[PDB]
Amino acid sequence: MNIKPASEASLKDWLELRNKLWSDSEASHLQEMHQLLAEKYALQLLAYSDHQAIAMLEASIRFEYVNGTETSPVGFLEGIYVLPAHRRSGVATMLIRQAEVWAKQFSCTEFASDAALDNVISHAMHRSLGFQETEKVVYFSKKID
Amino acid sequence: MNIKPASEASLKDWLELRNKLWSDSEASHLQEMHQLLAEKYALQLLAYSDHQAIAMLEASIRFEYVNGTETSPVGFLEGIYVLPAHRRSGVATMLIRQAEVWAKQFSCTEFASDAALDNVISHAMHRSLGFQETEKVVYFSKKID
Ligand SMILES: [Cl-]
Ligand SMILES: [Cl-]
Ligand SMILES: [Cl-]
Ligand SMILES: [Mg+2]
Ligand SMILES: [Mg+2]
Repeated sequence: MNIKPASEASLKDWLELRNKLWSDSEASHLQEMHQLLAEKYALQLLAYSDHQAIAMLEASIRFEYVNGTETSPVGFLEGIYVLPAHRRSGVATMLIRQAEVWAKQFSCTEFASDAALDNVISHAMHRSLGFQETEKVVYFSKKID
Repeated sequence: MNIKPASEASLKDWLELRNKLWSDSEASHLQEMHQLLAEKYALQLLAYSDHQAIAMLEASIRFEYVNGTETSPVGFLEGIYVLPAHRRSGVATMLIRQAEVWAKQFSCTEFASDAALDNVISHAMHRSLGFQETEKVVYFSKKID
């Protein structure tokens, strides 16, 4: 078991794991992925076993208010995905604590995350990772003019 | 009739409208107030009629990702409150309007807002201001160490 930060050579591995986490086009993924590698407050970790990417974790540092938090800035889990076969092997636990370490570096005392209201699978994963539910919100949007 | 930005001369009027939107002590309100005034990315509008303050609006500019939005940065409604007697004036609409113009200076094309899942009368208020629901989200938090 090995954990590496994502890079340009890690791009293909990252993508196909990212492909399963979020629903988007390949073009949008790779565009989002490229700009994350050049971000100061963005964490991309890849987990390896037998030289094969089996899981991934993306996180960031949030300076703007996160719903449910009491400090700022805070660590934020953008998403974490583990291959359906290498699940139940405690790799998500491994990735998440190294994310906490990374965020601890920036003197963060609090790690936050969000899930859709109906994604019970992710809700369970969060509870297994040490998170407690804070609040539930409804988001709105509107075009200017 | 007259909409004016909050000022240090209008703290008390701003205060009496803000506490009934966020329950908190006067000392702590005033402290966040004094910082918002000095914050370039924050907006504080007071609505006047009959020489009294009947409504208030607070908004900000978000560069970090906001649930449901498609662009960045975005304008973000922090809170809007109108005196019960004046909730048929269109004052809220005008306030939103003046907030969107403000967000235009930062090249925002989207205006986002959030609300408690249980606050159903706030959802109606958003909908009557042109806001459309985007995502329902549950948040999590976890202390580092
Ligand atoms: Cl996730
Ligand atoms: Cl989700
Ligand atoms: Cl009233
Ligand atoms: Mg999330
Ligand atoms: Mg809100």
